[PDB]
Amino acid sequence: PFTADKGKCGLPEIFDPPEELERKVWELARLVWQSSSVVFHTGAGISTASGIPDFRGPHGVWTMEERGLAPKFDTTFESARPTQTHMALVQLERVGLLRFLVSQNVDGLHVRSGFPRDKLAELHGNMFVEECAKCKTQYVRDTVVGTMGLKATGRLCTVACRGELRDTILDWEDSLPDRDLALADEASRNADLSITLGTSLQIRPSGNLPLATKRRGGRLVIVNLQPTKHDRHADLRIHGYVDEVMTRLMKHLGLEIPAWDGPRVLERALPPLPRPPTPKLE
Ligand SMILES: Nc1ncnc2c1ncn2[C@@H]1O[C@H](COP(=O)(O)OP(=O)(O)OC[C@H]2O[C@H](O)[C@H](O)[C@@H]2O)[C@@H](O)[C@H]1O
Ligand SMILES: c1cncc([C@H]2Nc3ccccc3-n3cccc32)c1
Ligand SMILES: [Zn+2]
Repeated sequence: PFTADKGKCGLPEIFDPPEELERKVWELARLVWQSSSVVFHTGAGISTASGIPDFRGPHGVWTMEERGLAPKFDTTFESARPTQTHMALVQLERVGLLRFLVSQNVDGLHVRSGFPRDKLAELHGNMFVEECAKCKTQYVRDTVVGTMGLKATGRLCTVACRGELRDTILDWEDSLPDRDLALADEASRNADLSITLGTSLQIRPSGNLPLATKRRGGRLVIVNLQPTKHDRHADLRIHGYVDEVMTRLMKHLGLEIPAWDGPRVLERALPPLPRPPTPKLE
């Protein structure tokens, strides 16, 4: 708990130079066009551009602790806005280019961006979400739930119940939520393309799910500034800022990144929207 293994922290960042970065984001578009079933896997790195530090980056939570220094937030969790990345993911799901989204983040931003909860696995929990110990019903709150480690928050269930409401933030010894992990695993096994964004892939089983795609000949793409644990298994590794990678990708796909309306919760995915026709890939 005080000696939980925090993995490798503070590894040097890598930056693909611009022409190589272009070429790789073109190839990623190519793969997205060719695939039947795309699964995205996100970590802390997709929220750094909103002011939330990561864990293992050069100024990440664990990295700074290791050095005796403090992480820095440039926002609260409540005032944080979804990044260009987050909103790109919303659009890709709406046009049917994303089958499923697996996230390690507890920051609540995928939910608050309006991404549909039924195509999202929140493997490590959500700091805005509490859960009734009796009936399992979830409340998505507008402010962060004050506790971590699956503790009673002090509120009760109002289902047509009075069960104890508890946080959904897993501690080190807590096993992952069964529903989310089973769905994430199914999705990753059935995918022909897994794309990891802003994760170092060091936590298991979370960080191992993208490798399940390699199973039936799927492709694996890794987008990350640092090395990751599974770099050697990637078909493509793109070393650059995830917002620059995603904006370029959307531009190749002919998709706009949509406007955020402010915090919103979407339980169930809407009907799919029209999308550009596909290029000929010779
Ligand atoms: N703008 C960016 N663009 C690209 N990559 C980025 C950017 N910002 C950061 N990175 C990369 O983003 C990566 C983030 O890696 P880590 O910080 O391990 O986060 P995790 O989500 O995999 O942590 C897993 C769990 O572990 C914790 O204990 C919690 O439980 C987490 O849920 C780095 O490798 C950065 O170089
Ligand atoms: C996601 C990214 N950076 C930091 C966090 C941590 N923020 C935080 C800040 C203060 C108290 C407790 C927490 N916390 C609990 C789980 C993860 C966090 C989450
Ligand atoms: Zn209940």
